[PDB]
Formats: sequence, C-alpha cells, structure tokens
Amino acid sequence: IETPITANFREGLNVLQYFISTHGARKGLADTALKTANSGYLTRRLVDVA
Amino acid sequence: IHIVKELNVYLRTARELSHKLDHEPSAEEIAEQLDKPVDDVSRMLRLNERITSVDTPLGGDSEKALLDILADEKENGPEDTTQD
Amino acid sequence: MGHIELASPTAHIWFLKSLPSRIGLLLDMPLRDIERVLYFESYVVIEGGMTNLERQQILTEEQYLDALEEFGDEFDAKMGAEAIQALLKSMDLEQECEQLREELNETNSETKRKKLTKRIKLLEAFVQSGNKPEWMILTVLPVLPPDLRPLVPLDGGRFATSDLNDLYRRVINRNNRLKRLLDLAAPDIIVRNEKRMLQEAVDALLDNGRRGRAITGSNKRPLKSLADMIKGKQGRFRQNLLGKRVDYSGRSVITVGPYLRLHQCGLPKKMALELFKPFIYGKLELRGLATTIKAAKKMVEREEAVVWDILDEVIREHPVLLNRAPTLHRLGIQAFEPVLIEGKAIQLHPLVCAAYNADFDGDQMAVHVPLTLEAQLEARALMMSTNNILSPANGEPIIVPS
Amino acid sequence: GITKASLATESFISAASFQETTRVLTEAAVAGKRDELRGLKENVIVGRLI
Amino acid sequence: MLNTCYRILGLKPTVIFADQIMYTGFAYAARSGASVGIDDMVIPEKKHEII
Amino acid sequence: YSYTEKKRIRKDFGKRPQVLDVPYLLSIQLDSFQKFIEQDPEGQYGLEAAFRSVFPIQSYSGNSELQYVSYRLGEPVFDVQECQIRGVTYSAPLRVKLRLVIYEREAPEGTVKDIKEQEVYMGEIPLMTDNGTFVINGTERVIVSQLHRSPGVFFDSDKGKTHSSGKVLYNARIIPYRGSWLDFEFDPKDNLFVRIDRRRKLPATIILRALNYTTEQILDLFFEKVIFEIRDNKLQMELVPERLRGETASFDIEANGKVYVEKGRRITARHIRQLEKDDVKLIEVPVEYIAGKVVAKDYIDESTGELICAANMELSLDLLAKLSQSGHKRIETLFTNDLDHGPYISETLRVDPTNDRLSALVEIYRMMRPGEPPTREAAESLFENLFFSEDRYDLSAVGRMKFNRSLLREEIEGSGILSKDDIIDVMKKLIDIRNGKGEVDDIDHLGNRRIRSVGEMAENQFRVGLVRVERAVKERLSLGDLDTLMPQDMINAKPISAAVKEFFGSSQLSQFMDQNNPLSEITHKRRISALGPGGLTRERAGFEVRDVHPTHYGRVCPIETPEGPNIGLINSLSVYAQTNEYGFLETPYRKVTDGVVTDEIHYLSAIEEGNYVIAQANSNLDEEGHFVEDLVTCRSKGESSLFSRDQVDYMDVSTQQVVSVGASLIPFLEHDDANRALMGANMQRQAVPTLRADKPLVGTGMERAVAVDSGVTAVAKRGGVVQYVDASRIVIKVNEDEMYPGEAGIDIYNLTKYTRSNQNTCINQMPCVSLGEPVERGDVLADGPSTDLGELALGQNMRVAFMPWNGYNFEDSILVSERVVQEDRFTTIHIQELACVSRDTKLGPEEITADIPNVGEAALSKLDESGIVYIGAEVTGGDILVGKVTPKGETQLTPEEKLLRAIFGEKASDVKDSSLRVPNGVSGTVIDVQVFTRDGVEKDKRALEIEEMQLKQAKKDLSEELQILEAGLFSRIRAVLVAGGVEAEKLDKLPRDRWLELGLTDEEKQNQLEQLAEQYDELKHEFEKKLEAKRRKITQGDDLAPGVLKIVKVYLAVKRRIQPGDKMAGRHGNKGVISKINPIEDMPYDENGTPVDIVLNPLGVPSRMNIGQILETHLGMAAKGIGDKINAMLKQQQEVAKLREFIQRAYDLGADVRQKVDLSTFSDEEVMRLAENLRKGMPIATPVFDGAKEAEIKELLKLGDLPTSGQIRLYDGRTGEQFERPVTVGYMYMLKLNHLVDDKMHARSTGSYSLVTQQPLGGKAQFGGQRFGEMEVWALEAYGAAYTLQEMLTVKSDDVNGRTKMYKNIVDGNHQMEPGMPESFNVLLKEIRSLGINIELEDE
DNA sequence: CACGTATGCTATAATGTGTGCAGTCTGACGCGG
DNA sequence: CCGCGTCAGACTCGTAGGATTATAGCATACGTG
RNA sequence: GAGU
Ligand SMILES: [Mg+2]
Repeated sequence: IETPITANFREGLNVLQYFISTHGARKGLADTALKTANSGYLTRRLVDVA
Repeated sequence: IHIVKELNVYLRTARELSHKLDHEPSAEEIAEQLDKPVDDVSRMLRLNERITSVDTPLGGDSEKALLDILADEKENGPEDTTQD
Repeated sequence: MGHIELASPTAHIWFLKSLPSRIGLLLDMPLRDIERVLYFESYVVIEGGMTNLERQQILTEEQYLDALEEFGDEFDAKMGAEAIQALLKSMDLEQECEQLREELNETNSETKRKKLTKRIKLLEAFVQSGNKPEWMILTVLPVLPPDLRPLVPLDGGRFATSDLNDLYRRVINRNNRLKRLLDLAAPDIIVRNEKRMLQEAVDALLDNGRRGRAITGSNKRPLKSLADMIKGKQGRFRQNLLGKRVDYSGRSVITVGPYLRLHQCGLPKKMALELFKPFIYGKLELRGLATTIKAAKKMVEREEAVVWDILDEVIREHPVLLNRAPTLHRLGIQAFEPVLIEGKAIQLHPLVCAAYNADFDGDQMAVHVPLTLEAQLEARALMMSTNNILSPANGEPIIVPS
Repeated sequence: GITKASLATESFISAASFQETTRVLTEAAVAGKRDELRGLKENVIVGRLI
Repeated sequence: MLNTCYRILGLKPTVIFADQIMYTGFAYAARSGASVGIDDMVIPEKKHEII
Repeated sequence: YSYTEKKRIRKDFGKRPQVLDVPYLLSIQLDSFQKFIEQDPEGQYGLEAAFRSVFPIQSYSGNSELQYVSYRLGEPVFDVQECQIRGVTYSAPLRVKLRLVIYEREAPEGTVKDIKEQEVYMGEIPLMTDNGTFVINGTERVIVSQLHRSPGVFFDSDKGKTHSSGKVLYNARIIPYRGSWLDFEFDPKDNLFVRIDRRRKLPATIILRALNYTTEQILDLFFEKVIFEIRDNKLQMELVPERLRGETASFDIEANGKVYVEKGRRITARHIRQLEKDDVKLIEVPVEYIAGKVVAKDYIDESTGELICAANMELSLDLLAKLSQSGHKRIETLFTNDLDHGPYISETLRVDPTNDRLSALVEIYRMMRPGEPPTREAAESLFENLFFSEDRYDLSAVGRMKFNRSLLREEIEGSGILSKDDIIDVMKKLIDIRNGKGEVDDIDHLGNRRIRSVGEMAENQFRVGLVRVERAVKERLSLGDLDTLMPQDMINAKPISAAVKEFFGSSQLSQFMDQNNPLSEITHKRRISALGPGGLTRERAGFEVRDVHPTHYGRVCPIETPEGPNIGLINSLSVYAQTNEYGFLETPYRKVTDGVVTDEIHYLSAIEEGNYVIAQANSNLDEEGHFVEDLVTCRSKGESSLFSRDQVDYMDVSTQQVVSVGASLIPFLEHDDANRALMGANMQRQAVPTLRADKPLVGTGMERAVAVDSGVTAVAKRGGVVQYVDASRIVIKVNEDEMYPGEAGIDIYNLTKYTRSNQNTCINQMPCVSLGEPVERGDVLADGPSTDLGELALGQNMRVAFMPWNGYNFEDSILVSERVVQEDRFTTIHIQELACVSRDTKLGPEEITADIPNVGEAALSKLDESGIVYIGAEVTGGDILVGKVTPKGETQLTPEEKLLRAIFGEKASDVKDSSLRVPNGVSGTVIDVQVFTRDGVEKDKRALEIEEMQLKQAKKDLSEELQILEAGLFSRIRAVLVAGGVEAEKLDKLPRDRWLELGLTDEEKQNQLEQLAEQYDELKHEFEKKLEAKRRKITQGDDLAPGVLKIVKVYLAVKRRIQPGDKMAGRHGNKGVISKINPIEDMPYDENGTPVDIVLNPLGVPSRMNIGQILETHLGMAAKGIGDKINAMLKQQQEVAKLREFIQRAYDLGADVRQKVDLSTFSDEEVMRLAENLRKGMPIATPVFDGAKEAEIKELLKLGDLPTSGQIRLYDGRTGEQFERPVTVGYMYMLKLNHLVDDKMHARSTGSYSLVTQQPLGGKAQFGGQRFGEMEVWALEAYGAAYTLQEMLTVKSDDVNGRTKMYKNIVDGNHQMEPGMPESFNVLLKEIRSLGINIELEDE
C-alpha cells in the first residue's frame, strides 16, 4: 500500500490505521490456513519419490 | 404387498386425522380411529422406518462416515480371545 | 464372492473411459465411435468379407439398410457390446503387430512413431500378460462379499446399509428384466433400451460419476461406488493401509516440565494405568496377587494401592513415544522414560519443544507404547530424545535453549 | 519430474497408492505386471517388516 | 557452545550440560525480575520530525 | 442515571459524544422473521408473497382451479419451555382458506358452476423466540443470515484467459432470482456470443433474431452510420470531425478550397478542431476508399426488383458502380473503427448461421434440447418460457432494481420478466466496456453483495413446498371429479412440512446455537455467511472474496472471522450496521451542512457511500460549530486523504462503528495487533461461565448493552416496586402512571433455574434486586449466567505479574496460585444429559427394572424400586443410573463351559444387561430425572412419583398466580371505591369475597368497577382452562420413535475445578495452559504482603504485539488501587461526606471526560450502596478507539498512590529476598475457556475394532485409538524403527490372530512379536476383484 | 384349513421427458479435429 | 495450435445426532404345520 | 471450534 502505517502500537493506532493494518494481517493468516496444503503436498511428493 | 397396502391405509388415515387435529397423529390416535390394536399400528410404523447409508459422512462435513464409528461387537478384543 | 450372469455383455468402464482408452487404443477405434456402437446409435462392420466394405467402419441405421439388399450376407456388421466384444475376439494380435512394425519402417514421423510404438507395446504386453481382449467385455459380473457391504441394524430397529447394495440392486433388477424381455421375445427397441439400462447400472456400480451423471441418493449426494472406496483420500490405500488406527495409544494436552531431565516426560497416572493394562495383569499373576485375568481386571478397576506399586514397577525403564502433529520430520516423534504424575496433562521437556514446534497454547500430543523387546530397544537406541540432538536436515543442534 | 518418476518405478503398488489409482490399475492389469515388493511403501501396505 | 561441546566431549557430556544449562537459565531468568512496562518501549525524539 | 446505574457507575474515558446509541443487537433476526409471518395485504411479504406467487393455480384441463384466500397461524400446542423439555419443535399450525372454483366448458367462462371454500391445514411452521432462536427437537438453533451475489447484471472478464495471448474477454451475466442464466461473452476474434445456463455457445445475434429483429434493424441498434452521396461522378461522404482521431489519413483530405491533411499523415486534435470550427459536413473522396466499408441496409434495383447488395456486405468498386447505375445516389455504410467503435455485431452477423426469426428459435431450441426434432410450437414455447414467462422467471424487485441502476435507468422497480430493451441494453453496455468506456464490477464490492436473512430464506423453501404440492394438485384436478372431490382431499401437508423441516434442520445456515456464554449467542446471531446453498464452497473459495474490502468499513468487521478454512466466508456484522430494505448493508453517518455537523443521521448503502466525502470520527468538532482544524481526514471513492472543512459532506457517527460487537468489547484494541485481536475476540466467545459472576474491571461500555440485549438476563417490563423476591421468581408491582387500568398490574417473572446448555454448561438466573425496591422500566431484575448487575461478566479479573518463573510459564504456559482454586472462582458447573432407552426387539421388550444379573447391594442402594437412581444421589464412573435389561436369545457354549456349567450348575439366565451407567471418570450429582412412556405401556412407579410432583406443584404455581392476581385486583377496586364513598377500614371489615356487589354513583368510575369485575370472572374461568391444559399435558403419553417403548433422561451436575492442562486466556489473544498450581507460600508477593494470583511470561508480548494486555494491566492496577482506598475508608467508617469528596474527584479525572457524574444529586444511602460495590475495584470503561490514553492512566495511578511505571517491587516467596528489579503488576481480566483437560484426556489399550477395515475405531466417545497416519509412519521409516512400525501396522491394528497372540505373550512376559497380514489388505484385493481385475498373490 | 407370500384384473378417452439442482476454481498435461 | 477433459490439491484433533414420499381394492394361488 |  502507498500509505504505510506511520504510527505504532504504544501510541495506539486510529480507526483508519487499524483498518489499513487488517488487510495485510488477514492475508497472512489466510495464507497459513490455505497454503500449507500445497507445502505439505510437496513434502508428500518428495517423500514418495525418495 | 399386503403389508405395504396395510401401511398405506394407516397413512391415508393419519393424513385425515392430521388435517382435523391440526397436528400429526400419534400411534394410538390412529389406532383409535381404525378401532385396532396399538401394537399393530406401531409395528407397521416401525417397518416404514427407512434406511441410512453407512457411507454417508456425518455432520455436514465430508470428514467421516457411520462406518468410521461403528464397531464389530461380535469380535471381542485380544483380551477376550486371550481369556479363552 | 458370488457372481451374476449378465444376459447381455457389458463393457468394463475402467478399460473404456479411463484414458488412454485401452479398448479404443487396441482397436485403433476412436472413443466416440465405440460409444455410438455401444449405445446403439449405429452399426460397426466386424467382417466385411467383400473388401468393398472394410473392418471397423461405422454405419448409421440407414447406411445398414442400403448394403443389406446389395451386398448383405457376405458382410457382418452388428451393434452394441456384443459387436465390440466380437471385434475384439477376432483380432489377431501377432499378425497386426508385425503389419504395424512393417509400417513403422516406411516413414516414421515423430508422433506417429510414438503412437505406433504405443500400440506395439500394448500388443506385445498383451501377449506377454496372457490377457485376452474378450475380457475387456464382461459376461460374468463378480459380487463382493456381504461383510464388505454390510447390512447392520442400529439400536433403534433402524437398518444401515452400504451404497453398493443399492447399486447392485439396480443391476440385478435390470438384468433379470432383460432375461424376461428376451423370454417374451420383445421388439428390438425395448431390448435396446434394457441393454443400455444394464450397462448404465454396471458403470454406476464400478465407477459412478465417471461416465456421466452419478446416480444419486435421496440426499442429492452421489452414491459411493467400488472405485470410490479405492480412490482418493477416503480410499483404502491412503486411509486404511498407509496409515492406521492403533492400540496402546493415547492423547492429551501438554504442559511444561521444567524440572524434567532431557530423557523424561510427565505421564498422568490414569493414562498410564490404561496404556499398560496387560503388563499389569501379567505382573499381578507373577506376584500371585491375582488368581486369574478376570480378578486382575476387577483389581485394576478398583484401583487398589498395590496396583500403583506394581504399575511403578513396570514403567521403570520402559520408553513411551510422544508425537505432535503435523509430524514434519522424524523428531516429531521422540522416546522418553515416563515419570508418573498425578494430574491429567502430559508434561514435556522444554528443550525438545523446538523439534516438535510445541508451544503450550493448548497443544496436544499423542502417546504410544512400544510393546515388544525389539520396539522398546528401537525406541531407547534410535528414537530417544537424548540420542537425537542434531537436525538431520542441517548439522545443527535442535535442542537449543530458547 | 517427481510425480512421473514415482509413477515410473517398477512397483505398481507404490504407484497406485500414490495417486491416479484408476489409471495405474488399468495399466498394471493389462500388462500383467507383478510386484516383488522391494520398496518400503509396498511392505508397509502388506504389514511386513521394512 | 553446545556444538563445540558435542564435537570435543561427546554425547553424554552434552546431554548433561544441556539439562544443567536449562536449569540455571530459567533460575536466573526468574531472579532477574524482568518484565514489560510501557516505559521500556522508548520512543525516538526525532520521531515526529522524521515523519 | 438509572436506578441500576446508581448501584454501580462505570467510569468513562471516552471523549466523543455518542450521537447515536447502539441498536437492538438481534434486530436483524427479529425484523426479518416478523416480516415473514407478517400478513401484508397488498405488498406481499414472506408467506403472503409465497401464496400470491403460486396461487391462484388452475388444472391442466383449465376447467377446475384453486384460489388462495387467507391464512392463519394456530397458537403453538406446546410452549417453548415444554418443547425444550420434551424434545419437540416449537411451531404454529398453518391453516389456509382456499376456494375451489370450477368453469363450465359449454359456457364461455361460466364461473358460477361449483365453488367450494374451506380451511385446510398444511404444515406447522417453526416459530422464532423472543431472542431470535428457533426450538427444533428441543434444542435452540440459530439461522445465520447469508451473503450472496445480488440478482441483476454484472460485467466481468477473465483477466487473460488464454495465457499465451493474454487477451481480455469481457462478459455480461444476467442473474435472476429464479430462472435460467443469460450470459453474453466475447471470444478472441471479438465476436459476441450468447449462452444459456452455460450451455454451448451461440452467436449473439441469434437471440435478437428470436426477438424478431431483421439484419437491418440489428445494425441500426448497435451501429452508427456513414453516409455516402454519389454526386455527378465523384464520390462524396458525410463527415463527423471526431471520428478521424488517432488514425492515419489514407487519402488527401480536402474540402471546398483548403487542403487540410495529406496522404499518410497523423490526425491530431488540432486538425479535428479546425474541421469542426469550419463546419465541414460533406467531403469529396476517392472511390477506392469504399473497399472495406460494410453496407448497412438492403438496396434493390427499382427497375428489376432484385437484390443488388444485401445488408452487412463488404462494398467494392463493382457493387458501387452497379448501385449508382440502378439509381441509388446515397449509401448507408457501417461508422466503424478499430479503436473506438468496434465492429463486433457486424462480424457476429457473418458468423450467425441463422436467417430469420424462426430459424433463430430452432437453433436456440436445438442447443438446449439437442437431437430432438424441433417443432415451431416447442421452439416458441421454450424461448418464451425461458426468460419471458411469469412462472419460471423472476428477477425480483431486487434484481430489477440492481439491473436498472447498473444500466443507468431512472425507474427502480418494474417487470420481473426481461423486455427486449433490457437485453439489448446489456449487450450495449458490454460492448461499451469493450470499446474502453465503462468498467467491470467486482464482485467483492458490497454494492454487488446482498444479505439474505431468515425470513426470506423460509419464504423461499415455503414457495418450494407449494410448488411440489401444486404438481400433485394439477394432476388430481385433471382426472378428478368436480363434485365429490374436496379441496383438502387433494392437498398434502407433507411436501410443504418436509421442505420446511429440511431447511430448519438440514441447512448449513441453521445450526445449534452457540450458548456457552451470552456473548457467544449474541454474536452468533449477528453472523453472516457466504457458505451454504446458493453460495461459495470452501474448496471453491478464492482469496479475493475473503480478504478485507474497503466497503466493509462500518458494515462488516475486518477483525472477526474464524482462522480456519472459513476465514473469509464467515463474518460478524459491524455494530451500527443494518439491513437495507432491498438487502444491502448500510452504515449511519452524520450529515454535515456547510461545515456545520447536524445531528440528523443518514444510513448510506455501499453504492451511495462512494459518492460523498466522509470525514472520520476522530476529527475535532468546534463545540457545535464545525471542524476545528482546516485540514480534515476524510474518505471517498474508497480512498483516504485530506480535505477542507466545507468540502466535507458527512462524518462517521461513532468510533465503534468500524468493528463488530465482539471486537468492541476489547479494551485498548487500538494498541493490539489485528491478528491477536482476531483470536482474542474469537476466544472471548469460548469463555465458560464460572460459579461467581465477576464483573470486568477494565471494560469498554458495551458490556451492559450485550448482556441486556441478549435476553438471557431478566429485565423489567414496567417500572414499580418489587412485591416479592425469591430464588425461583420475582413479583414486581407496577406504578400507577404506567399501570394499565384493566388488570391488577402486578408483573410475575419466574426465573429459569439450573438448566443444561448445548455445550453442557450450566444456565441459571440469579435475582439481582432486594425485596421492596423501587425499580425502573428496562432495568435488570435478574442476572443471566455470565452477567453481573446488568453488565457482561465472562471471566474474572485478577492480580497478575509479568515475569519468568523457572520455565513454568514457558511458551504461554501459566503459573497460577492455589488461592484461585481454593476460592473456587474459576470453578465451573457442568450439567450433562444421560439417557436410557427401552426398545422393543424381535425377542421381546426391554424392561427398566432394578433386577439385573450380578449387581451388588451397594449399587442397588441408590436405585429405587423402579430401577432409577434417586434425586440428589452422588455418582461416580461405573455406577448404574437407570437399570435396563434385554431379552437374550441361543448361544453355543464351548464344551468347556458345558462341563463347567454341569459342575457348578449355574445355568445361565433369560435376561441380559444394557443398563445406563456413569461414563468413566465423570462423577457428579443427579439433579433431575425425566420419564417418557408411550400411551399404553404400564408406567413405572418412579414415573408416577414424578407426575405427583408435577401435578401438585403445577397446582401451587397456578394457585399463587390467581391469589396474587386476585389480591392486586381487589387492591385497585378498594381504591376506586374510595374515590366517591371513602370508608377505608370500614369496608375491609367484612370478607373480600363479598365485595363486587358494592357500586358507586353513575359515573365513569362505576364503569371502571365493571371492567375489574368482568376481568376478575374472566381470570376465574381462565384459571380453570389453564389447569385443564396443564393436567392433560402431564397425563399426556408421549409419542416416541417407533420401537422405543420408554425413555429415561437423567441430568447430572458436575463441579469442575481448574487444573493443569486447562486453557485460559485474556481478551488480547493471549492464550495459555495451566502448567502448575503453586502453593501460595511460593508465589511472588509485594512489600505489603499481597501475593500475586497469576504469573504470566513476559516473553509472550513483544513477539505477539498485543500490548492491550499491558495497558489493561496498568489500568487494572489503578482501578484496584482506587478500590482499596474505598475499601480502607469503608472499614474505618469515616463518613458520607469524606467518601463523596474522594469519589467526585475520582470520577471527574480525565482530560476531556465526556460523562459528568455529580454526586450532589445522589442521596447519602445511594452513595453507600455505590461505594459498597466500588470497593472491590472501581470499574472503568475504555471505548474502542476512543480509549484512555497513557497520560490518563498514569494520573489514575497517582490517585491510587501507585507508581507511574505500574511496576512494583516483588519478593520471591521461596527465598524471601526481593527480585532484582520491579515487575509490572496489576489486574488482568481473564477467562477459562471451554477446553477442559478432562474432555481432552483419553487413553486406550484394547477395545472395539472397526467393521470392515478391522482397525480400531476413532474418537474418545467411542473409546477409539489415535491415528498413526502417513506422516507419522514416515517418521518411523526415516528413523529405521522397523519393529515398532510393523507393530503399529499389524498387531496393534488389523492383524487379528496377531493381536490376540501378542496380548497373551505380553501377559506372559515374553514380548514376542508374532506378526501376520492386515485384514484391510485382504479387503482391498477382494474389492479389486469385485471390480473385475484379477489381482493374485503368487506365493514363493 | 389356515397363514404368509404372490400373482392378477379392473373396459369413457387419455398417445415424446423437462424440474431441480449446478455453480462456474486452478495450473498442467494429453488427445481429436 | 485450440479446446475440452482429467487429474491432483498437508497432518492430527473435536461436537452432535438426524430427515422424504407412496404405491387401489379384491379374488385367486402357492407352501407349511 | 483446537494447535499447526
Ligand atoms: Mg501451538
């Protein structure tokens, strides 16, 4: 995102900084749930061939 | 065929009862209408109990079926076999 | 096992739909072409003695009427599974192999050489296997044993059955109706519909949602066919054969044991009491405390004070395996000497939390009992936490303070 | 590649158990193939000693 | 440290040493009394200016 | 402030005046379902809509027809309470008046033939409770609203479909509410196609031919025109200046007498404007230019009358010459351009294989019904029945509305059927988008995503039931007799009842209400789901839809959704958000006129929001003037920046409106990372109610609203004074001013005691009032399970210190003091439900007797004569609760048992043992038992005793009702008699039973006496009928499942105390598991001697970035410091004055405290009750983003005489010496989550095995083993542990003889491995052979 | 003979299906025109 | 080549049980105690 | 719904 978060946690983010943070956070968390399938499937293919 | 047709008369009668009672009828209410034994009505309704697939996965989730839970009760464990 | 005598032959869908065609590849017949023949849209020439009409050349309904008067007799062209089976029976693999090899020498283009080498290897392997092409077509249909498609009563007088039984019921009904329609000498349009019907039900039985619409239950969901039990994750291999449910296994929540030494873990008494049940009974009989197995059982149910001392005796020097999911590398399973504790959670040593990626925010672990002297030795020698420090991936210590 | 290499091993039990099981079994049935059980997969499937 | 000990001394010593290190580590961690207050999170005076 | 607030006021640190209060939180649920049942006369809604949509229907023949009149819901035969206990669904019978009308065939439309009108029953519809649940089979269930793509039009394009080319192919999709889908799309050759229900592809012009459009007309619709006049000899063209743009001039462009552009020269802006200013219309041009222009219309030779050139034909020198000489000196060709006006339809007509309309209809027909011989009838009928039939197609008002707005029409509502123009306009816009003007929508924009609540979904399934019955009706009407056949004989209730039961039952959106916590219920009912039918699937879900969309601002919480695969789909509604009338989301904003911020509020939809510039709530207002600062932070078009003050159109109402309910409860959310906050909010829902409802010190303010709105607390309907408090009930007498002149005016609330929740927790209501207290309307009378004096109390605050401790708080692990356990504050109640079913088998009926083979006297002591355990009885695993016995059939006794039973005699009896016993390791107290018997089977002695209780207790309850109602009613008549003929104690002398004969003078007060006299007799007869009903229902023999003779349900109550392995957390996403319960002697303690309750690891803060917990702790400590000062002052008993001085100063601390709380209005006693509560710790409210700032918190600590750092010197309880440095100490509000180790602990040696596979079963409830899966196997393979592996594959799993042999060996010491072959493998082979593949074992 | 299970015939004319969902995933690898 | 099709898509744990419809009305026929 |  072009506007980064200038503020920090001790100071406290405002409504809009918090909202802006959400997107990235959630993207990360969804990546845990969703992408590990594909990581693990790679592991499985490796294992099968070795 | 005899059982099926008997059961059907029990059903049609239940429908008339349900219209006027507002409520779906009990076994004994249907029996009182036919002037017949409650045991007869009950046995017939038991026969109408339709089957469930052992393979159907449980809880709206394609996780595991009935088979996955359902034991062999006749087969005792290594405990029972070793006791014999 | 049992079997069913089919009135009309039927194609094995696996050797039809599952690509490469196999049956189509072997006859050099396009798959669509085979299907038009099977579903009785059009005839196929099995042997046109008159070179005027050659082999495997499709004729529509009206095309069959023209040469009927003209050539007739000296050309045999038929329809359905019968036709294809016959075409298969009469093809001589040896001869056509040599013919195609001769053609391979003329002007072998890259893709042509691959397709021809493919059929060559098919024909070669077919003769080597001792398989016959007739067998692509089923006249006899096998029936799976009862206990592998069980019909069991639930408690309430309900019954539960396998979907296979429903699929088989369709096949039998349709096949037996076909026998009846043949006994009654029925007009050919109705015979055709029943033959198609039979093939549809067989295909559903073997592999449901393969050819077309999977036949569905009242629930909307496609019935589970034979192939579905072998195929995919829910399949036999993945689910019941490369991995298994296992006795002498338990699980609980884990918590820290800072006081523990590296080769130890906190094992709840109640958990260990169950896991080591037979060892306790055996020792009870050596002590002569328990007269019989049944007495020992009732003695452990009552959880007598002597039983605790005996349990303490057995668990000495006996390794248990701790596992945490997902088990990404081998150190996700490690062996420890158990230390019996009052309290329902397993206590894990801090330094090996790294290997497990175990953090105590509610994590759980599985416990396994190595039973045999061999397994116990494998656990203590190969799998013991003390013995396995370094990551097998990089040459670094994985037991690192954190 | 890893997938095809695993499917190319002489063992059809290893191949079938991995993936593509319908195709693997048609191939093996027609070829009349025999597995003499060299690999670990194969042994574990039959519950034998690694 | 642990690596060096493994290479020179061997397995037995390293295992004992690792346990020992764990005990003393936690022991001193607690004694230190180390905690997290809002004043530790020091800010830079040049914060508003840079921004 | 209210009377309940006088008891305990929360201190507010908020600064922003809340112009709007939080709405009723379960608004959505209730409004929706209310609309569904609400009978609307014209504008059909819910039920009414379904009837009018289907009805009136006529028969296949057309002579007989059924018409709908009106419906009515019967009152529910069993009320909620009874339904929960019995396990029945709470529903109302649906009776519908219908009129069977028949027409004569000989007369034209002889409507006066036969008209039969009557009321028919057809299904009971489940009713919604007061708090938005449904009671289905005795369990509370919530239907969660769904979110789907709005019916209408939508333009999209697969961004580089063919990856090699990467060309963007645009498509239009018309999505109706009911009907076939209609898709328009481009191909790589830029030809427009049409598809129906994604079938095969057809040229787009084919559909226009279906609508009867000739080629000429089609071109006139989509294209413009280029006219060519042929004068004298030279060719002239009619010119529009702004066509020739971005092009290369092919010939020498000149006009009258000035040459502008040369051959091969680029035509820029300047040239165009020159030409336009000069007023150029006609230009001489070369003949060779025409080659390539397509002629628009047809041209015929007037002489011959034959076609010279057909339309859409590329012109050439020959054609042109021929046309000139026939006598046509003007030629319409297609305006067309590579860049701007693309010739798509032109090229598509060339691909169109159809000619005329009929041909087009046939091809359409042949797509969807391939092979089948087309008939003209069938083609016409098909096409009309696709998108032009009222029956099968309906956009709905929402579809039409969304469609019309997307096409930039003026009229919102209109035809649900597609008109000709509608289609064309969709094609036009698609083409526009292709040219470059316009853009595609997304789907993720909330302007395109609509919310579908319960009422609309029930409406839909009800329409379906109607349609199924309609089929049956039509079929029976056709063949049916006109005279003998009654309407109700044709109707079946079952299809409708089935469809509806299936929705509230089978549907994913309908689920067991999550009720382990008031918050859990309230947020659950405020949920939105993108899953289920007509929505996404987990597999099918991408990343785009899941992630946070700019439109979510104020509508959906960005910080509330499960971390599972349901991450993007399931979502909680934002606080202030509401359902638009058409189903979109909308958020309140305060209108700003000329800088001045009015108190008028406007709810903006997603689409409307993008149009206006909206200032943030954090802008500083200039005391009812305007924005203080000249630059203001605002947003529009989904993007945020600085604006001037007068530019601002609107502003955010509340600082809370961005977040959901759950997230709002988190104080200092502003200082927490969003990840952690997500987990914190999710975990807060799992907080299990403790024994002692403790309020949270460091709250937010939302606590009160949640508790009250959830409906789990009992609140007062009408203000007045409490006449009788009790543990079981509360009777409040209403004030004269609110008290209606009809009834006595005494409200009675029976409180729901110890009841089982769905999560097996305990639901009990406690009274929170004193006897004889004056209470205001809408105050809390009784607290629910996790509420305290009206506020939400999910957990318990306690004294925490942040420091390491010997690794006992290692990775989030928690070291807690024994003190917490001793005080039993985290201890929890669990009410579990055990049932014993007595079924009828083929051999004979199972009996519930105490007479069971092999039972000890110890066991039978607790069982009564019937075989049922007594109420109150303490049980432990293995004890029998309900004795049950089953008839055993023959069993082949091994020769050994023949010999043995001959020796001992002990001939084995006919009855077995299926008794229900206590599950192993659970132990508790039997608190209630319920018995269900069928109507005919002889009742148990115990069942009779329970019915005795119920009958006599019911009589007492109803008798107290009429007694206190009679007493309150005569107390009124006593007062009315005084107004006129006052004789106070002289009237009370003779008995009250002889009172109503006394009247008054002929006035309106004499009529008031008549009203109380009529109601008193009404209540008398009503009491008779109520008691008859009660008695019937108690006698009523229950209709159970077929086969089941009788059922016994036992409710155990267990006291679960906290222990190592249990799970605890705060509201900042800080989890932990209890590792060790340390003796209080060992706990770190401060100088004063006060020991800490919990020691949390500080190493779980910086990595986590949840700093809210630190702030919470500091504010928590200050809150408690003030509490201890108040507590000290109360123990000393200084005086009211002194307490008042301190407390006033305290409330008015903050820099810009919004709420002012003057203690001068409070009377001295009110101050005493307040201080009594505040002593435990002064409760403080930190709103979400409008919270307490660091300065304010430190100021509060100074009033507590606590350090500014909030760190204190602590002493090691083991050594007695101090820790080297100060540690942060204070109160954090923590929760015990549902995850008890008790439920988690499991172990198995040997037990049942699976049916086919023969391997052990799964799950702790079935006594199952853990799975050693592929992952787990690989571990062992790697290590090379071969025997252990084989062990787990064989003796531990399938190998049958191996497992038994191994067990015997283990009992005999020798740990010998005797392995074989797993049975599952055998099965596999057999399954392959059943496939018809010969797979054989070749032995060695 | 009875009890349980089955096969059977009924006489205005009526003569080509539809229906209930499916919702469209993704990067890759082969296979007829 | 293009287009249509088929094939795969991490590992353990959990919770809870459960739902739909309708087949006429009567006379003769076959098998077991 | 729980750790990954
Ligand atoms: Mg973890």
